[PDB]
Amino acid sequence: RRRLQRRIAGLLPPPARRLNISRGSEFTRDVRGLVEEHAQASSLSAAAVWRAGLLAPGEVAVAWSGWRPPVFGDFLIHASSFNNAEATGTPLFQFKQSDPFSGVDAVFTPLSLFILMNHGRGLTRMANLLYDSPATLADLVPDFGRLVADRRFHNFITPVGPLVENIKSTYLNKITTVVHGPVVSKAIPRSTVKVTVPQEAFVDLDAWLSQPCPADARLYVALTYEEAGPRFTFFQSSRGHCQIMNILRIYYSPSIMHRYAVVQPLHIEELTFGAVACLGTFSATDGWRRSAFNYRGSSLPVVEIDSFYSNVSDWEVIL
Amino acid sequence: KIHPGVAMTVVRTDEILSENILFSSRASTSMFIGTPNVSRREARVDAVTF
Amino acid sequence: MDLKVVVSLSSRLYTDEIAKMQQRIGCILPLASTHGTQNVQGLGLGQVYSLETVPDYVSMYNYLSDCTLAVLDEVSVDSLILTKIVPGQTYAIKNKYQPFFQWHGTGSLSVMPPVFGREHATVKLESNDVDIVFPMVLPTPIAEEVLQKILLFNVYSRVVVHMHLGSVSYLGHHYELALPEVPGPLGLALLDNLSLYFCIMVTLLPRASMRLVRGLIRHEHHDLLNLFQEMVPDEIARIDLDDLSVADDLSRMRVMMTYLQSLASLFNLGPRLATAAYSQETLTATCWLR
Repeated sequence: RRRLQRRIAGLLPPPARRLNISRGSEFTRDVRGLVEEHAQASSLSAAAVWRAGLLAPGEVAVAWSGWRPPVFGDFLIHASSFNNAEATGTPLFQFKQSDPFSGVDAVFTPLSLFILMNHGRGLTRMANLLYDSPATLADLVPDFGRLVADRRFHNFITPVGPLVENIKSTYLNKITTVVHGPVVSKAIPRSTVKVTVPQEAFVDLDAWLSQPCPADARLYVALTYEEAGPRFTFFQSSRGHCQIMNILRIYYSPSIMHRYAVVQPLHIEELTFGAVACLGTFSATDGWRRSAFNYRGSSLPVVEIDSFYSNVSDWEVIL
Repeated sequence: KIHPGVAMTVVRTDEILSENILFSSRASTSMFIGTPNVSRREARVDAVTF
Repeated sequence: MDLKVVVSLSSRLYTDEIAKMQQRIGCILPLASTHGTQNVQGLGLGQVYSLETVPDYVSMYNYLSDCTLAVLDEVSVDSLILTKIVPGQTYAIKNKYQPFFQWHGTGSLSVMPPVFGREHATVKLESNDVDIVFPMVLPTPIAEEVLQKILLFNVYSRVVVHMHLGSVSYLGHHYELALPEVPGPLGLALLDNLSLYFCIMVTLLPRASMRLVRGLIRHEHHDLLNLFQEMVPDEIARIDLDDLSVADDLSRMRVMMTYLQSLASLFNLGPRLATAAYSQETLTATCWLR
């Protein structure tokens, strides 16, 4: 029962939520013990490993705090199907292939997802500048025309969250993506990563309406079905999912009667006007700082959401 | 431009940006200064906000 | 992580208002911002629910999903403190709500605009000349019953049966609730989206299940069948005249179950609380935000 006191002394003290500072100039060891977060990468020695505290079970502790470690999705793709000149923080989309055993998956940037919609019928200049041939992408989806035709394209593409690591292999590329959790880059100088969505595909929804300001403003990706081929739009909102399907129906109110007026839904499966999915949360204050993405030839505008917490969801249909 | 059968008294308000002077006597108010305690609000995924 | 929001009142507070607020300790309150300190305006549901005769419940829902949520723990004179509810943390939420809904073991709580009256869940603060009202927190099935009773009174308003609709019934007690007359454009927009959903339901609904229930009413009597009063509806007669085909039925059900998930999410307005281990002797529940 005296070893119980030693075990509870090892178990009790949480990190300090409050600390009475006197001056900021002194920088006491107590406030340093408050503000310090244990790292995730260190050199390969016993001293550096024991100092960073990687070997602690569950969470890092030198020899729980509201932080969750991220999980990484490991994807193998063909080197032709992806452009190695992509930015780091760009959200991708794994397409569920129809073979029983594949080994190689199929992911799509929204730049690459644009040229599946374009052919058969600015942003498109950069998209056709990056990927030269759509036919090397339009066979990854084997039957794209049927799948768009019976409106079952939303349930075959699931989002995967932004990219973090892209090794530059020659035939079969392996990329790493954060499917859930705090998006942070795995680089030895730990640098931040900004989720980049191209500007013409990212229309804001707070300023589209034009007082209670919340913290977590979610980012919604939205597949819709158009007569000009499907479209992949991105919506930032500071509201709930219950709010987001109502306001997205109101936002798509001209487009539904457009698709109805040009084409009568002669069968029963053409009623679905696509679906939406929450890609995760970020801070509503310093969200979506505009920036640019330069290729060798041109440059398109692209939004840069910073400090994204990726959290995918299932597809909620729009009608 | 003829006169109607009635008149009006136009009231309006005019805002004036002044430069005030505040006087206050010695020892008018006793105050207790607390302690500047520091906290952690949010562990956002790249920046923590104290 | 430190979640402590102190709300400084800009004036004092009398002892009766203090004793009235002190009974409502542990009840959920919404906030304007998520910052450290706040003023008293923006607190509570009172800024959208003014001291008027006309309510609007769906606008209070749109407020509640927009704003954050907090629990009232310490109230003093000139300042009262609140504890925020951020997703990821686990909280102890006491059942200090006057219309006593008994809570389920590990069920799901659900916040709510005040359906049992303005004067019932409020505190009158003449000292800061504002009003703090308290959002109702009730379990999710009774919340769905209240929401559908409100929508059913919204649709039956051009017809009239009132007290059979205008009063919720729970095993603890049956309660009356305040019935408005018009929700303006927002409740009608919610009914518009639900009308889209219902009309597309009666487009794509299968016919073999009607052929089941038409013979089944003629075969069996059940508590799922007593409300037809042993009279098959005429639409079952004038739809079941066609034949039965399994391929078009599987084509119909692949849009039926696709739309019913979104119809389920058309009732998730207002944030939802996922609870666990509610003790009926201390009236508190270890609960966290869903």
